[PDB]
Amino acid sequence: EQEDVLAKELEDVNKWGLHVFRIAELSGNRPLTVIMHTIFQERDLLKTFKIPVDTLITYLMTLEDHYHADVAYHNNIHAADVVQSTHVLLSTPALEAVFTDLEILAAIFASAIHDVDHPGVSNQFLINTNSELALMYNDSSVLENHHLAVGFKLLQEENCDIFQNLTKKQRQSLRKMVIDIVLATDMSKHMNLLADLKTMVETKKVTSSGVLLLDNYSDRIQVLQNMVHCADLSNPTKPLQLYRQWTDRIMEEFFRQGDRERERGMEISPMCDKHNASVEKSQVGFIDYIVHPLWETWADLVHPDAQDILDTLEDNREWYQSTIPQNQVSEFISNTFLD
Ligand SMILES: CCc1nc(Nc2ccc(CCO)cc2)nc(-c2cccc(Cl)c2)n1
Ligand SMILES: [Mg+2]
Ligand SMILES: [Zn+2]
Repeated sequence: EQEDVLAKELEDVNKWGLHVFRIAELSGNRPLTVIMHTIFQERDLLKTFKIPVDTLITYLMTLEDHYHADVAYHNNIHAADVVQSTHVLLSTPALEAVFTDLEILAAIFASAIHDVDHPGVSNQFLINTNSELALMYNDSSVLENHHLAVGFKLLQEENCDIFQNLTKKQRQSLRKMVIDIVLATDMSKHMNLLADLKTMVETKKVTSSGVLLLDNYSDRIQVLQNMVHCADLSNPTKPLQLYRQWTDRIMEEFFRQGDRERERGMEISPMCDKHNASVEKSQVGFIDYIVHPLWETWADLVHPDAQDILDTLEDNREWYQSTIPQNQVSEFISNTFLD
């Protein structure tokens, strides 16, 4: 019954707008595991890299287990979303056959793990509260280093090493790439990642069919980084009914952080006070200063494969703008997305 219903939903796996919460419900809360399984099958990754399927599922389950259920936004469902969004972006026509199987695997694996073991509070909070994680990582890309460490550490569990049949050289190459990718999801790197991307765009060379030419490692990894960062910041480009659910979830996570700051007598971080909240104005700010600039630039790079994403983005802005009842934003943007 429910498995017949789940398999129909998964037929939308190559579509922006997949009903990822439905899949979350239908899979017994195993969206990351079911979506990754599907994507590996779709892209023949098991055959290519000789990944026993039992080993895959075992790895996925443990990975998914290490996302925290009680965290409202940074959980397995968000990870599942990002995996799938990256999977779609990898098939964009301007990228047809640009990437090797290994590079593709790296991007999908990076996406699956990029937020694993997230505690639901920001780097800054971890630094300001003197947490063990901030002490371990010397205040630099604290969460993102930890995600990486956890994601690779889990490969060592019984029957979890999905990479056992890669060569030593494929393993090293893949590990560099994943690290470069997940470190680029540290939000404080955003302005620089975008600036560099704009620059690359200016000197970009395509084929007759509009397909991108990427000579070196440096250009390829940069594209993979921006790709996964776009997927990470893809919520406002989705159908509004999904976008709104995510908005409610992210704000619930922030407020919970704010509640922890309050209880402890700390200044309440921007965006994190439920009592001085402005949810709608904030999303508009978020689109104008971060998301739209980012997607506009990605839209140039793959022109014109993403026109529609921009269209949806613009509609979605209108919606939020229309529901604003008739410094925080700015301070949040200064603190989160700059170095
Ligand atoms: C609903 C989709 C959504 N995603 C995001 N991602 C996102 C942003 C920052 C962090 C770092 C702290 O952990 C993590 C995830 N950020 C917003 C947001 C909300 C209010 C104001 C602003 Cl400028 C943005 N909205
Ligand atoms: Mg993250
Ligand atoms: Zn994320």
